Amino acid sequence: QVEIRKVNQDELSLLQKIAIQTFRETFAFDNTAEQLQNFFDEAYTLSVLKLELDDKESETYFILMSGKAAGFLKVNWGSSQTEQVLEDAFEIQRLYILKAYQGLGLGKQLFEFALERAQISGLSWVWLGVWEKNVKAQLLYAKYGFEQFSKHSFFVGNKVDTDWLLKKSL
Amino acid sequence: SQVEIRKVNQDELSLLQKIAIQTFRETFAFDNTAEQLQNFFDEAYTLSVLKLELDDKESETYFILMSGKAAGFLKVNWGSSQTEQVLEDAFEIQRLYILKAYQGLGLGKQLFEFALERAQISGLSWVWLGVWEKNVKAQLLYAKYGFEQFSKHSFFVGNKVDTDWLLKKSL
Repeated sequence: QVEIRKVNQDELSLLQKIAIQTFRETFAFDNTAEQLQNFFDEAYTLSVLKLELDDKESETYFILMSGKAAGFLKVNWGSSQTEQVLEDAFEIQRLYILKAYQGLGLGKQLFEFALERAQISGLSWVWLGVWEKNVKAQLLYAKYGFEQFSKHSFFVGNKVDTDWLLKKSL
Repeated sequence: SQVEIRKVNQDELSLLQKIAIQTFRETFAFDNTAEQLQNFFDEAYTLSVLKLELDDKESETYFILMSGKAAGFLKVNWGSSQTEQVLEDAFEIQRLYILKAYQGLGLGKQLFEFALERAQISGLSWVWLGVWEKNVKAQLLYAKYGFEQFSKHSFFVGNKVDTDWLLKKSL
């Protein structure tokens, strides 16, 4: 019953909807509505998502359950990567599954699809960022063969944090 | 007075690294672990990164000195050296730290006012800086010099979403 394919040009509003809903589900319990809205207002307007859909060096996919969008995947290469950290590299930037569809294995299936796209790309590396404190995710990524190669620290108010960058040889 | 403000000398690179590290430690050490701070030092405050900064034609770094001793520092940017391209013909105040042993003497205000005058002399149209949405005290202070919000940037760390406001002042 499951399909994975690129977002259609005529599904821009649908994409905005699921992107907003998943962000709300992931972040709403620990942040205020206004804080979340600040992010929507910047990252998930129809015009920004439109540029992303038209970007030649990026792809956005839906994973679907019986024809209904259950989650989405954004991948980047070339100048569209969020950061230039490796040569001949492919970035997995976004992966969200709607709560109503979690626990069904769809996340794993979409992540595995992302790795196969990377393989088919003929590039040398696939990479992603993970929070220094998210050990569970780290462990999971390590099982697919990802390894740390760099990091980026920054601060918010009084709190300093770090992201690790992990790569997998293609 | 006993106070001087001037560019960091080429032969003061190590001095700069020292004060940059010490001020960061003073500002952040009570709420973060030593390892977290070291991650930042290891990336931002190595001699080689600071060297590129000192050699950068579109940026300046200044010491404020008290009786010949470095008490704090100031980094300003323009052109492509700005941390973000958000305005045209703009000048950025990126870093300003005063050593704790020298706080409360008015040196911060004096260095910020020096930064605004450099901006004026630059002939550019705007001076801007970023401030944390939650730092109301700083907001209020900035507003007194004539800064106004014009944009913002949200991001997330783990489970927490945050926002920075960008403020500009007409030159």
